[PDB]
Amino acid sequence: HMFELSDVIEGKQFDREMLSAIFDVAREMEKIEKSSSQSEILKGYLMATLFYEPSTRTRLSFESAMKRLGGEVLTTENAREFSSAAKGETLEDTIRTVEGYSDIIVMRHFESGAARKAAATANIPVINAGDGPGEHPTQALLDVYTIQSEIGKLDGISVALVGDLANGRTVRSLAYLLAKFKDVKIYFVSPEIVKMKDDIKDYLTSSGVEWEESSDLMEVASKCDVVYQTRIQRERFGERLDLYEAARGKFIVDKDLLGVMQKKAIIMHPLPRLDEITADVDADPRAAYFRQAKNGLFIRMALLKLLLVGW
Amino acid sequence: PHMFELSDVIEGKQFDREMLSAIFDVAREMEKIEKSSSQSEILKGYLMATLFYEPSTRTRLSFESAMKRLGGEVLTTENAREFSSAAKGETLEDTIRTVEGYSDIIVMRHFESGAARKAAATANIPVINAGDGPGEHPTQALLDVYTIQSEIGKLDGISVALVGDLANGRTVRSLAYLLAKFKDVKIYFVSPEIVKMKDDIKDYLTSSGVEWEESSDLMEVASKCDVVYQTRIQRERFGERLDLYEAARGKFIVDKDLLGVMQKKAIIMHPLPRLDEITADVDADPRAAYFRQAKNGLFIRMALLKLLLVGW
Amino acid sequence: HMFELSDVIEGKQFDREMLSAIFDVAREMEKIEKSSSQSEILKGYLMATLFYEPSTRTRLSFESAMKRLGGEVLTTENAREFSSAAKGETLEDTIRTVEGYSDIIVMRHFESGAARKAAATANIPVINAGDGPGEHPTQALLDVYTIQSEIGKLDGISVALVGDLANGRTVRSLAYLLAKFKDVKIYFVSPEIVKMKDDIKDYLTSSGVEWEESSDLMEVASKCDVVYQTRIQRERFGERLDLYEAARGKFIVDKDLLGVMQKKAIIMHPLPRLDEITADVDADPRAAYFRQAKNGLFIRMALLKLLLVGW
Ligand SMILES: O=C(O)C[C@H](NC(=O)CP(=O)(O)O)C(=O)O
Repeated sequence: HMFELSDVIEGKQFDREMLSAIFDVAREMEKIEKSSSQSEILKGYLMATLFYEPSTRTRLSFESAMKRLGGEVLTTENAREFSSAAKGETLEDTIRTVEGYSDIIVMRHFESGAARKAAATANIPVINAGDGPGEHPTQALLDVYTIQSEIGKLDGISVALVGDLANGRTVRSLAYLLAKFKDVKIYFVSPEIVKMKDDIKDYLTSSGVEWEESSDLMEVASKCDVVYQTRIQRERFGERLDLYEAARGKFIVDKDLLGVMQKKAIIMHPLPRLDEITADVDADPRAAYFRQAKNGLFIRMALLKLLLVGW
Repeated sequence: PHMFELSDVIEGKQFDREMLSAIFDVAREMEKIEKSSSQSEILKGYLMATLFYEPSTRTRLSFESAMKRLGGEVLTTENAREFSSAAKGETLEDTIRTVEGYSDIIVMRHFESGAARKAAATANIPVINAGDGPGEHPTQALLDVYTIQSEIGKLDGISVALVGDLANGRTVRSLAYLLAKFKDVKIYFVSPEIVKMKDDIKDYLTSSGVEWEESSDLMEVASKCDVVYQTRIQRERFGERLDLYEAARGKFIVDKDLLGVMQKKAIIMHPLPRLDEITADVDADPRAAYFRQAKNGLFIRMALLKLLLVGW
Repeated sequence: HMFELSDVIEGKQFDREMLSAIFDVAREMEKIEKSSSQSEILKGYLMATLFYEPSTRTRLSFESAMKRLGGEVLTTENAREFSSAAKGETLEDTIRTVEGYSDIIVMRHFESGAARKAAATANIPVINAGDGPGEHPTQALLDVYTIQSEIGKLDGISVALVGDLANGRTVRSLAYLLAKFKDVKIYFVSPEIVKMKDDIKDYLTSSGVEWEESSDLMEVASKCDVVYQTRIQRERFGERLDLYEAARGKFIVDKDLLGVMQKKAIIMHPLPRLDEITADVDADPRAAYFRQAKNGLFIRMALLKLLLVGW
């Protein structure tokens, strides 16, 4: 039976029941990945990757997912220089060409809106691996799955979203999906200059999600099941050096922060990180960001299976 | 069963009519394999090494897909100038001798004409020329002729328009060369005056029994042809005269008005990539064949890999 | 039983008995590679490559080795620009990410010491494919295998190491392995600016290996079993292109040099070469550098097999 989605492009394609069913499949994929026996679920299928921006986690997890299921991969790892995009070929022409060689396309473009255009052009499934600074739906899926896996529930949780909330596609998209669950509380922890935009705030309010803004990470972290960290780039302060200095050292996950957190809470980060999570934190079992990346393998295995062979 | 008569695929002149027709029959067999649900194991155990010194979408990915659709594997070198030890200064001959130690067939797109021939002479395994700088692109010519046969139903007795920079055009020259292997073919040359087809092709066509005609009226030509083969006007060929490039670029466009004069079962081809020389409108017409053409490259390259590695 | 090494990082990890046993495995891998049947020894296993500097032989021989054994490969063939290392990600974060997708990591880095750091971080085997101008243990293994194959002995051999010794991660690791044999003599022949570094000299002296510096390549070549030529390592000279050009052209293997060498002696070179072996040498049966590179396939097959499935 076919998967109801023809492409995986944006968070709004998913409802709670679909998320639960996908997560069920991802748990089965964990069993497959831990086995000694090579799976042949996707034997005979080919994935074409089209990476127009750099990637470590999303590119390698999709390729590993395909090969762990017995499929194969045709990679284009830097499309703007190594493909005929370098000769001016449009996205739509690239898609209509590559679909002749493959059964599914995984694309990370440089412009928001590209993934939807690719899906509309292609007659094979497309997965958005990051749409420039826009949607990154499989990151949001693996983030929610990781919370469920680590905490054991999604209803009734408290999540701190930390860092560049105004511009951060990962925190915005995670908030969007968490709103499909019940009794969720979200804390928006950031300097005022990069606070969460009103579109997400209004959506959470309409969805019955309680939310609170704070600039006090130490206070918030003691009350949360999940601290989900992102960086605030220096450039986001613009010429306001005063605000950069006022925020300095206040939005970092360090050993002192772990000291106020609950024993069963976790630290998440979509990666890559820089110094906004210190290396000491890594030694704590609650540091979940590498387990989170591994969960992307299982989620992407699930999606490849569903899009290519269905339920 | 017998050995393929070619040890390498380097240039159009290696092919005669009989060989072309036989390869096209193998390509039709490969289309049946590619459509099947069962994974082929014809090339299980064989390894292809790619060596791409210039960018590619169609040629690189179709060869890799062809190999994997037949059950073989691929070792890719996707930007050889930068990430291979050619970046350290290595000669082509040393690269080829090295890579043959790891692989069973080499597919190479170089930037210098004559590289493919030098690679075949060095290697003791088959080499396929995936484009040779200003030189030949033989598998493109094979897939072009195959596409005409598949779309029109015949090669003898067809009319083909070749459009663009004909003076420097690699694909139009090689297509003309192979079409001359068939009978009662007529070719129309449509180009800006500055980049007309060179005399070497004109004389070969007349010598080979192909009628040809130059025209500056694409609307008149297109109404009389089974195939309109469009190409991209490229800046590099105009040297330090950007003004001449811009003048040439606008002249011969395949647009809705041109499709409106074409025959009901004619086709538009283009080796790709295109810029604006085929408008987006044309894509909506069933006669726009350039994406089917690219797909046919998969079947042709499957056929060549099979023939070169395991024979007829 | 399990292989006694958990990673292949440094020449000093190998003792004489281990080298002889690895060479026996490599001979079995040669039989596999020459056979018409596809091996499935490593079916189900995935190798991740991480190449932060260019490579032809090391990269392709490892990938070919893995596929010839029936495994699969996830490539990052330009990690500095095409992975998230371009965004500042530390090596330790890259390793902990990639290990979630793979069973073994093969890494070439531009910084000496990187492979040992990776091994200390990863809970899967790591193979050093070259760590800056530091070491290159698998080149050293294939080099010693080649000497044994071509000369028929390692004890009592005389080896000339020629060219850029200072920066030559090849000759550094090779020196470490040659010291495991008896009655060896090594000649160092180089421009003064790139003479062998003191760490290697001190190690050979402490191991009882005779060594001698000389600037007379014709004299040295006439009395050696092996003349091991190298490329002047331009990428290690930084901005000192004056010193780079001064170091070239001083020591050339040409027909005149072969004319003074013994009939049983060989020329080796890890490759690529530029001008330092003339093309007319290639026709001489003693020119062993292409056989050497082929032997790398068998040695790397052996290491992948041993690290993943044991003896
Ligand atoms: O590059 C050299 O000159 C020697 C040595 N060469 C190799 O390992 C072969 P490659 O660089 O093609 O992998 C190296 O240290 O990288």
